[PDB]
Amino acid sequence: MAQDIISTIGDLVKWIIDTVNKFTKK
Repeated sequence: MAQDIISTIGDLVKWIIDTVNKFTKK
């Protein structure tokens, strides 16, 4: 449960960091 939610938020964070390092906000 909490570990899987945190792991999933980490996986979202990977995509946010990729998308950020690409477009660091435009």
